[PDB]
Amino acid sequence: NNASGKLLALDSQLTNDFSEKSSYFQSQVDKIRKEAYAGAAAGVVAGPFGLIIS
Amino acid sequence: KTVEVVKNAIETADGALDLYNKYLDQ
Amino acid sequence: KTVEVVKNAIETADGALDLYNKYLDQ
Repeated sequence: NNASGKLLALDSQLTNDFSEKSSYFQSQVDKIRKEAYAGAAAGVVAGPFGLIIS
Repeated sequence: KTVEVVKNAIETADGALDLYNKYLDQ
Repeated sequence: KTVEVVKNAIETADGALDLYNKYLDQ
């Protein structure tokens, strides 16, 4: 009966933390988008060539 | 001198990155 | 002087590597 409860207890936590890591992932992807387009933002020290190659 | 102006352009882009980060984080 | 300009070209490529890494990591 002890491990019978331990099973369900771990299961609910698993199901919660799956979606919580999913939320972490979606918060992470757009962060990486912002960081990428921000690293590509300051490439204007060159002319129009440095823009499009960035 | 070409060495020196590329040397100074490095610290130029460094400080521009510093200022751009300090602005964009705000 | 040839010693000196190769000496300065070393630190030139060093700083260019520094700037290129600091840009490419962003």
